[PDB]
Amino acid sequence: DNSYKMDYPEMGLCIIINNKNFHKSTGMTSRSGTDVDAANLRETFRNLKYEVRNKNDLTREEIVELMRDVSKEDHSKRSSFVCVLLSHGEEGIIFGTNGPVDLKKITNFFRGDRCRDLTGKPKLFIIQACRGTELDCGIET
Amino acid sequence: HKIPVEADFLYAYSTAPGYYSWRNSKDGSWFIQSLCAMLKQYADKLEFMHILTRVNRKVATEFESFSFDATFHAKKQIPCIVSMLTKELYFYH
Amino acid sequence: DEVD
Ligand code: NA
Repeated sequence: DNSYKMDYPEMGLCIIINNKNFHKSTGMTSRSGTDVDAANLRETFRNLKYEVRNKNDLTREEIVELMRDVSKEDHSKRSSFVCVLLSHGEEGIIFGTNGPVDLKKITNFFRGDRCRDLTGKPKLFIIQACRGTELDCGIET
Repeated sequence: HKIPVEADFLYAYSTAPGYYSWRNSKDGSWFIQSLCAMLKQYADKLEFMHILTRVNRKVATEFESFSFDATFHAKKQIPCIVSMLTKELYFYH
Repeated sequence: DEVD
């Protein structure tokens, strides 16, 4: 078998973290249009038979806590795991509403030795966020 | 008897390392728009990496920023697929 | 179009 076993009773969780409004003291602008993203994802992964949970405007502490809790759920009947992050970012960093979170800290909860119910199962992180401030000028074809 | 603790992760990034990522205030982000569209179209026909490859092509060819600010006008984006997966991933049962 |  060259393909992951996807016929567990459940496809798995799809966590969508949708950060639109940030605390004023961060200086971060509101991410207009991200609700269109969150709704589109919700419906798309519903049709793929994922159990979608949309969360909105989470602090960096709420994000970390959410990932810890989700990593501690019973995933034994689930084929895979999906987490979508919609926020401001920089390289290796996603922003809570009140400050930054290391992407590594988020994904470490799901490491093969720390989330045993997901050992051997695909863990997908979909990240809509800046990775810096470079602009791609493109080249004509 | 063991697998790496880093195995079986995939990180679908909206943009290349070091780069801005583009979001349209009305249509949503270029990447999520394209990702949902390609999943809709191909989740029943294609392996996941080949779907994400279509997302790469859609973002790269069909999107270009329009801005009154010359610094930010006419810019492009390529998403970034980072795969530590050990097997093929199909969404159809 | 805006930047994130
Ligand atoms: Na994008």
